[PDB]
Order: sequence, then C-alpha cells, then structure tokens
Amino acid sequence: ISRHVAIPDGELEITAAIHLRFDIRASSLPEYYKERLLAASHHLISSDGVIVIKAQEYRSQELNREAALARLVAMIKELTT
Amino acid sequence: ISRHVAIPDGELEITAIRAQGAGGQHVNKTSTAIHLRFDIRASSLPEYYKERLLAASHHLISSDG
Amino acid sequence: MFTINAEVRKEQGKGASRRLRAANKFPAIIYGGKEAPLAIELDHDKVMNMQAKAEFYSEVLTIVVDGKEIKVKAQDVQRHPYKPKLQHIDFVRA
Amino acid sequence: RNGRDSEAKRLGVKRFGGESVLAGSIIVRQRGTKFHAGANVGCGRDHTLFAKADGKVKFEVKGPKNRKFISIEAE
Amino acid sequence: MLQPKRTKFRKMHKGRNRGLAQGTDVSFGSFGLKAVGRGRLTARQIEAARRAMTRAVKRQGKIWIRVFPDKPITEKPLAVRMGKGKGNVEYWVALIQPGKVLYEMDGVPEELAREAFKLAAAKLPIKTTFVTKTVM
RNA sequence: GGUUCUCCCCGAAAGCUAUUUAGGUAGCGCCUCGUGAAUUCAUCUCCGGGGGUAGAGCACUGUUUCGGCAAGGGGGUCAUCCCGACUUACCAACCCGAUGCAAACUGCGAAUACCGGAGAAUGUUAUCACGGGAGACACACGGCGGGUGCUAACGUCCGUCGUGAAGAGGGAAACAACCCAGACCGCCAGCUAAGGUCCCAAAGUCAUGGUUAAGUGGGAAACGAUGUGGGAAGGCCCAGACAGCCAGGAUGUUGGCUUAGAAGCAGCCAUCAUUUAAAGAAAGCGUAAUAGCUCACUGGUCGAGUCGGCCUGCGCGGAAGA
RNA sequence: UCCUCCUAAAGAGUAACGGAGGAGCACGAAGGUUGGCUAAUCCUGGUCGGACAUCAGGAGGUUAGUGCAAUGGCAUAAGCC
RNA sequence: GCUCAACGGAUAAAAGGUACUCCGGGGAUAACAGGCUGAUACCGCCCAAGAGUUCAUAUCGACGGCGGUGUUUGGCACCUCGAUGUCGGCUCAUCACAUCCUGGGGCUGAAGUAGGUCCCAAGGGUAUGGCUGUUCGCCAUUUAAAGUGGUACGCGAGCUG
RNA sequence: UGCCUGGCGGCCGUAGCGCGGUGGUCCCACCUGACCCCAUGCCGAACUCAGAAGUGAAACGCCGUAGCGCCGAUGGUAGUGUGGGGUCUCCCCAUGCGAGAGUAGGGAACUGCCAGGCAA
Repeated sequence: ISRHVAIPDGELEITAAIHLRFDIRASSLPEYYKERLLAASHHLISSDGVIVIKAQEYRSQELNREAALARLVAMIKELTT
Repeated sequence: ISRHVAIPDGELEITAIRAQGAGGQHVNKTSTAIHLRFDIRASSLPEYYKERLLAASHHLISSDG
Repeated sequence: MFTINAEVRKEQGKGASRRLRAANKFPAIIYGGKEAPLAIELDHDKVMNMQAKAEFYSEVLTIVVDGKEIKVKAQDVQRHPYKPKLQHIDFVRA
Repeated sequence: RNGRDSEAKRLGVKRFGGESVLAGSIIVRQRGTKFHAGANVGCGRDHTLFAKADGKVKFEVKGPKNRKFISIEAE
Repeated sequence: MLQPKRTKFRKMHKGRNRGLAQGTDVSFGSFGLKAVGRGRLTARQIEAARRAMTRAVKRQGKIWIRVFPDKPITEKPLAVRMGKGKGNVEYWVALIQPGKVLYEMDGVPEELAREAFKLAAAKLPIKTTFVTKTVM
C-alpha cells in the first residue's frame, strides 16, 4: 500500500582504487526528509551536504563503486525515517 | 528512495456493520456506518515482505492472515 | 467538362433551405460582374461524389440554368457539421 | 464563504429619446459618461443628465470617437 | 490531466452545451477524429486517448490535439448536506459540441492512422467518426 | 380545536420592505364597495428610442495549441581568474502566421422585451386619484431561461408563463398542476375538441401504398452483428469475374548475423534477380532445428454477376430481484 | 450595515450558508479658478550606474495614471505642474 | 455625546444547566421505518498496453468508458409527532436468483485425481460450540454444503429485554 | 469662374496610417534678434514682442500608391417570438424576424461659409 522504489543511478558525484565519492545536495529527496538528512552530525557528513564517503575496505573499483553507493543508500534510509 | 501509496483498488475487501456501545437508536439501527475490512494474505504486493506480515504475531490479524 | 444541372428558387429562407435539404437537393449561389447573384438550387447526391475529386476545385465548372450555359468557378463550400453531406456552395461567376 | 451584495441604484435611461420632457427632467442616470451633455442638457456632478428646456429628446452620435450625445429641441 | 496553469478565476458555472461546433474543419494533419455526439470530455480521458494512440503508430507521426479542458468542475465531499457553498474543484472538463475535431494525424499511412483512431474512440464517452482532410 | 338558516354579485395572495423577525405583524402590491375624474388603459399597425443578452468573435482581459523566428541563464570546446571566440543539441519567452474557450472577456450583436408618439376597431371604464372593509405574506407542479446539485431527485433558489390553489366535465387504465375544455337551471336533440373507432367499451376488422418476425409495439446505454428495406457512389466483370473442384506454391538457404542447438516459422535487421501463367528469401499450424498440410498468389472445368465499404427506415442481442 | 462586479434571461428590479473583492476613511489640500503640459514599458548612447537611478533621441501608444475595491468613465481630460 | 456593528437601533444595566422535568404546539423540522434519486456501494459490460515460455481475451487485465439493481452509507423532507415500540437471540417462516452443495453442459495453462472459469437451472438441502449484548467477526471441529439477499435490514396485540 | 492658400464647421476611418514624387508672386512654416512687454520651478526649444536677408529639408497642402487599416453585399448558417412535435442532459416541423464571421467587390474622401492670391 506504499510501493517502494529506491531508484539508484541518478544525480551522483561518484569520485574515486578504493573509493572516495561525494553526494550532491541541491537535488534528490525533498525538504521533509532533506532537512532530516541535513541535520545529522556524525562528522562523515560535512557542513554542506557534499558528503565525503571514505569507503576503503571494499578494495576493487567497481565493487567499491556500489559499496560506497551502498554506504549512500543505507545512510539515506536511516535519515529518511 | 521513491515511494508511492498503492492500496490496490478492489483487492481490499470492505464490509459494513453497525457500531457498539451506547448512542440512542441511531447506533443500533442504521449504525452500519461502521467498517470492517478484509486483507487476505493472497493479495501479496511485495511478495517477500508479505511473508513477514503472516508469521508476525499481532492482533487485527488472524492465523490465515 | 464538369457540367451539372441547376434550377432557380422561389423562396429564400430558413424555412425554404431546411425544407429542400430534406428532399435531397441543396442551395447554392453564384455571383460575378454586375448581374444578379443567382439563387442556385441543384441536386444533392451527385455533387457529393463530384467534390470528392480534387480537380473539382481548380477547373472552371460549366453549370446550366434553363437552357443557358454559364461558366462558373467554385470558390467557397460550406460543409455539414458532422455528416458527409453538403449545405451551401459559393460559386464565382467566371 | 463570502456571500455579500450591494443594493442596486436603479440606473439607466429613465426618459427615452422622443419624449417631450419637462424642465428639470432626468434624461439618464448613469455611473460613467456613456452619454454626454448637449444642447439644453445639463450634466450633474455624478454625471446625471438633466434638462433645461422642454421638448423631445434626440440621441446624437458625433465626435471623433463616435461618442453619443443627447440634446433637447423645443418643438 | 491538462490543466491551464495560472488562470483568472477558481470555480465557475456549469452552464449549458448548445449549438454546433466551431472548429469543424480538418486542419494541419491529413486525418482527424470528429465528434458526433454532445458530451463532456474530461482531462483523464484525453490523456488516455493520447496514450492509446501512440501505441498503434509507435512513436512515428505527428499528434495534434484540437481541444483543451479549461473548465474547472467541482464536487461536494460525500456525506455532507446541500448548501454550505459550492464544492472544491476536482477535475477539468472540455465541453464537446457535435462536429468538433479532437485529434489530427500526419506522417502516418491511411491504414495505421485509421485503426489508431479506433482505439482512441474506445476510451472516450462521446460517439465519434473519422474524416479526411479535404481541399477547399 | 370549534364557530349553528338561505339566496344573488364580485372575487385574492402565498410577493417586496422591516421586524429579538422568520408558523406573528406592519405598509405597499393583488380583492371588494362607494366616490369623482381625463378616447383615461389594454391587443394590432406604423413611427421614434436606448440597450448587449442569445448567437458570434479573439483587437482588448486571461487562457490554449502548433509552426517560423528569436535574445538571455546555463551546458560545453572554454575565461581554460574575469574579458572573451563559437555553438546552442538544451529552459528558449518576446514578435509573425495558423487553431479553440469564457458568468465576472468585447474592435461585434439579434429576436423578444421595455419606454414614448400618432392611427382604427373593440372591451358592461378594463386606467388613475380618494375613502370604508379585507384577506394574504408556509405556496405546488408543468413549460421556457438559469444558479445550486452528480447538466440526480415529486430536490433547492430565482425569472416568466400556465394551471391547481379557489374549477368541475372528456382524455392520459387509476392519476390536484399533463392535453382539451371554463359547470345559471331543465330536455331520452344536434355538431365538434383532445383522444380515439376488433371485444371489454360508443365509434372504420375503413380505403390505397410501403415497413417489422422481435409480440418490436408494450422500459433503456456503450458496443456487437452477412437481420432486412430504400438510395447513391466505387471495384473486377461472357479477351467469361466470385466461389468450389483439377494442380503448383518453387531458384541460392544452415538466409547472412550471436553462424551457442534456435533449417521461409525465438529474435536483430536488410531483402535481389531468376525458371515464368505465377510463388512473399514468407500467412498460420506444427517445430531444440525438420517435414507435412499449406495460405497468400498463378493457370484449367463449371459458367453467371459478384465484392467491399457510405448515408439512412425498422428491428436482434446488450436487458437479472425479491 | 454599506459599496462594485457576476448571477440578472440586451429597461428597472430580481434569491440562495451562490461566485469574487472592498468600506467603518483621507485632504485646507488631493478643494475652486486661470495658464501650461500629458503617459507605461521597451531599442540605443553615455562619470562610477549593473536589473530599472539622472540625461538624450527613437519606436510606441494610454497596455499609463487617477489618495483606496471593482465596474463604469476620462486628453474638450476628471491625468500631471 | 452610542463599532445602539444583532448596524429600522426591545433596558441605562443581563450568562448557563435540566436524563427530575413540565405545559402549549409541529410531521412547517431531525431520529426508525416507507417514498424519489443512485453520489456512494454492489454487480455486469466495452477497450485493450502488459502479465501469462511463445501467445492480449486458459486465468487476470492497468489507462479510461457504458449500464443495471435498489441489499450500504448518503442526498432530499413527501407520509406519520391527539405515538409506525427501536439491536440481538428465540419461534415460525417466506420469496428472489446475481447458485454454496446435488444435477445438466462449454472452455482450459484439463494426462489421471483434483481443479480453475462461463453458461442452464431455485426441486430439495444449505452445522455445532468457545468468546462477545451483538449483527459481524476470530477460533475449534465438522458437513455434500455450511449461498447471497428481499420480506418495517420478516417476525415484541408471539417470547425474551 | 477651372485651379490657390489660410480660418471656421458639417460629415466624422469609403474620410486614416505607410511609401514614393511634388508646391513657394501670395499664404504658411522655418528662419533673425531678443537691453524694452512677457518667459523658463534651468534654457528665447515652448511662450511674447520686434523684424525678416535665405529656404522649402522638416511641417503642411497636393498627387500616385491599397503596401496596411477601414467599409461590405447576395445567399447560407447561428439564434429567436408564437404555435405544434420528438428519441424531449438536446434538436425537429409551421410561421414571422434574421445575425456575426467570411466571399465578390468598394475604397487612398465629400461638402458649406469667409478672406484675399491667381491669367482673369
């Protein structure tokens, strides 16, 4: 009754052997949970919202591509609750 | 990410009976303005999240789900 | 080459035109020069399959009226709202 | 959630064209200036058009903008 | 839902549906879906007609829409009495007079355009027909 | 709530204003009686008027579609800090052309209606002023124009008309408002009105020409269908058409491509010229893939019209409740 | 309670817990008169000035303006000095 | 000199409760039930992208559309306020068919068994308890099956309360 | 009188805008000067006076032009008064009235009073 669809691969700023990617703030998921997303203080997330993902244990390039993207959507679902 | 209310039109059975408690002759007669739905487990929208509603002990939900 | 017969009317009005269009014949008009704008009444059915041809709106027509031959040129056609029928045709007397 | 209304003021032409009106008769009671004063016709402060002489009323169309004038000829 | 954004008023009269059409001629395109009956085309149907026509021609051709809703029609909340004021606008309708062309096509064969309009007619409430673009 | 003899004349309203008013009341409107007054008033004709409604239109107020054009923000090669060269594939208005919509849009605009003048007939003065006495101020439906409502309701609120109300009689089986029609009384008289004319039940088993197979008539939609009548146009047509029957339906081929097993038939996708009266490198079934039957299509025998749609008359299904 | 619009069926009038909005003031000047003038917004150039500052020309044309809501009306200006 | 703004302004000066109620009235106006409508609800149908290995129509069928019935909630107040006693249970039923079983058939993604779905059919049949005041509903255990409704959501001048 | 110019009206886009050509004895405009009358919320541009060598660009008049605006039949259609009808959320029939839009076409005015100029 609330069909879920977490569609990845969109507004991304995935920079990178072991990934160090960022996430664009000016878009993706609106104000109700965006403010909930911009009000998290865990020092992984900076003061802008260009979040510095430091995924380094998932060695391989394409693996860390999605693992850091996994670090993204997991952090997203926590802050979209 | 993107999430939208589904509520399968028609897949959710809806019945209507009278209310309980007190309230003159409008609550025992034409009080059929009260509901009582039916959402079988055969519906299955997410399929795999569905089996978690069934084995999940809770009220407002029978053994057959 | 595209000759068709015609006839002059006796009554010009809403009572006339509606009454004659029910008996399969539609009104028309021709005008040119300094003569009288002749009230033309001609057959309905034939002209419908005549205007289906695109060459009908290019060649100088050769309609007749009481024996006399007058070469006209189709200018404006006022069709029906939703039916494959014809209502009024404005010829220019060329 | 609004429901309000104002009482109509009974405007318009009271005495029409072709009427032998009396001295001081209101020819037209208007809001703007749909009709202008002409011969023997006085325009009020609310642009109410009143008469001065007697006789029939004529609605004349003149001017560059084709605005309508009203006059009264004594016949 | 084809809604006219930034309009003047918010809710208007239901009025009547009188006389024949005005935009009766088959313009631009080679084909056209003309209206025969007298009805009220809603925005949802119109959206459905365009949906159920691009499947037949399959992305080729040009689709003209010779109509637009622009009439805010309201409804009352269920289980409330009469009066209390005119309801809240729910959907937009387009008033339809007999003889009005609805959709026009070009860049498609006489075969495929014809059956395309056959599917579009099944989504609309009013009885229609199909006419070709005639010269003069 | 009730309000007691009789007859004759006329005959309402259920509106507006205001009201601690909203089932009351007050004045005015409509009734009545009396009074006095001006061809005073009404229908028709002609004449003199202003309206902006219906319709219509799209310059204006907004809205909407498509096409031609078109700067600016941005995107980019870049300034690779601005400046700046260029493109603009993008958001791409502004202006030009072509197309719709409007209660609160109008460069347009009736019919009616309304006001005024002259003219004739007609009407027991039907017009107005004045006084005596009122009732009524809960209206209903039908038609037409709307608001509202779900372009529902014997719904609700107005405009206007009609009827009932306060009017019977005939008709719609029954049926205050629907259609006809205004009961002074009497007659075992006659002619019509709406509506009817086999029987119930008074009147044509009437006259002529056509229509329907469903008891349609005698409840209804989208939609479907060689129902069937009429009308028109078109295609091929005794160098013999349509349909059956006598036969073929082929050359390269696994069609090249993933040639992983997918041989015209899982799929991209493209698709020529031959033998010739003809045959799509393919319509379907069946196939890992075959074959077969083959269908398009092409020649013979029979041997005459036939095929597909267009506009309509009337029907069939659609169509199930205590 | 009052004002404008629409509904209001091209005179007036005409309801609804119908559709849109305003008033419960201001001013000795924004009043009267005489005289003069008559826009908005855009294109272009120019001290800083760019989105519009002030100035100049051109197009344009009342889309302006009018102490206030709206309609009607206004340059013969009721608009501006 | 009064936002006497309830703005033709009842006094200079005024808020509540009553299921302890009471009188005079009204179906001018509600609650039950009936009537009109059918928004809603229920049912049926048209369309057909897609799903179904292939394949729209074995079984579904999104986007939308067209009707039916008068069982829900509603709309409307037309009957009843000098009374139409209203839930459930009990007793006794009774009609409809839009059928739960038995019967007669078509199709199938029907091998067989068992099934799915549509059509014909209303003769007969169509549980017992636990819990709740219940209708309903949940559960336990059955049955060939434990139908859907109409009948003032049948039935209190028949009972219970 | 044929034409000319200027003032003031009627008729008021058939009468006007755009483009090209064209007139100067007289008239008009432009132009000269501005210590005087008067004048700029600065300025002889406007306004006023005093004059007028030069000119016809500008403005104005006139001519050609429809390049635009504007006018606009006939018939049909929409609608509609009244009376009938239907399948009556809308149309049909009788009858009277009869648009708007568009088409053919028209069309770059017409006229009066006064004053002097012109060859009179």
